[PDB]
Amino acid sequence: QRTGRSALAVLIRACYRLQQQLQRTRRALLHHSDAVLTSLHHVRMLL
Amino acid sequence: WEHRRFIVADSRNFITPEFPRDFWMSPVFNLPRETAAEQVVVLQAQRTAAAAALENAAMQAAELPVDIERRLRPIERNVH
Repeated sequence: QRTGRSALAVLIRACYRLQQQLQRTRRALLHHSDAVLTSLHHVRMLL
Repeated sequence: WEHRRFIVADSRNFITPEFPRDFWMSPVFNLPRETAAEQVVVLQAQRTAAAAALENAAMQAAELPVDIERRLRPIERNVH
């Protein structure tokens, strides 16, 4: 019984965690362009 | 033996220059509290500051191709 039942665990562990890989990448990479915008706005301040 | 003519160094000695009618009212004797020189200096300093800051921003933001490849390629390998 535990052949296919455990075989499904591999695909579950891969896909269900690749799911939130994209979530963490979204949470992190969005916090990068805000700094660029802040820097360019400070540059506009200095002129 | 050293000889020369002498003229007395008197306190009564005064010098008499002459002034033209258009002397005192030169435009630069009378100046306001705010002229263009101070703004020029401050504006040039600000321009140099912004020139430095844009370069700093350029070197601070030059990681986008690296900040995206290292986020996308490992997921490609994981799926592949």
